[PDB]
Amino acid sequence: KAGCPDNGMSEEARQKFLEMHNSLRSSVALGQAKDGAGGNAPKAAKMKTMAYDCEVEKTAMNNAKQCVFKHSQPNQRKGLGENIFMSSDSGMDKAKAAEQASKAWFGELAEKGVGQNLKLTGGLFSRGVGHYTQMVWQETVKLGCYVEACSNMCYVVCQYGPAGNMMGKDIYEKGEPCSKCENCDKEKGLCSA
Ligand SMILES: [Zn+2]
Repeated sequence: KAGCPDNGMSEEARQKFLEMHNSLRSSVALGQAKDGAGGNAPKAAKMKTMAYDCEVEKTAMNNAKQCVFKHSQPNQRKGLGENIFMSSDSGMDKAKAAEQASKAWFGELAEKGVGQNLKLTGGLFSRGVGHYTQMVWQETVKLGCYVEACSNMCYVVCQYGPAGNMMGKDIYEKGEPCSKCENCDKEKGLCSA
């Protein structure tokens, strides 16, 4: 969560990023997340808790500080996934940007729909739900993000340790919350190491 350098990113913003991610992963794991394809997203049997990672934030920073809205190429973030977001409000509070970015990515579920088949098929990936799927990717347990105030945008980049969005793999295992992990509160649905 912390022990990160004084590099332009604030503790408040890191906190918000992590809290939003774990909170939203919990909502999904508990069967409480509204799915645009109908009903709610399926309950998750072993949705893993995320931790904040300063090293992942550094590579997210490398993208953000370029002030060009685009995905970085894989080898500029070796082994990591990535979500990107922008707002025209360039001087936005960094925690506010974290909240807005996290909501925009997660919103893909409610807006575009995913459905009850969580295998990441070519069909599913091409529908543009890939920011959401990375946020709730079961095996992704490291989060690191950077918010950069650019000339004409606030630019937010999050990166994700173990990369998610592996084609042909399930986003997460379906089952009752905590049913396939030990360190997990049935009312939260998040598995700790
Ligand atoms: Zn994207």
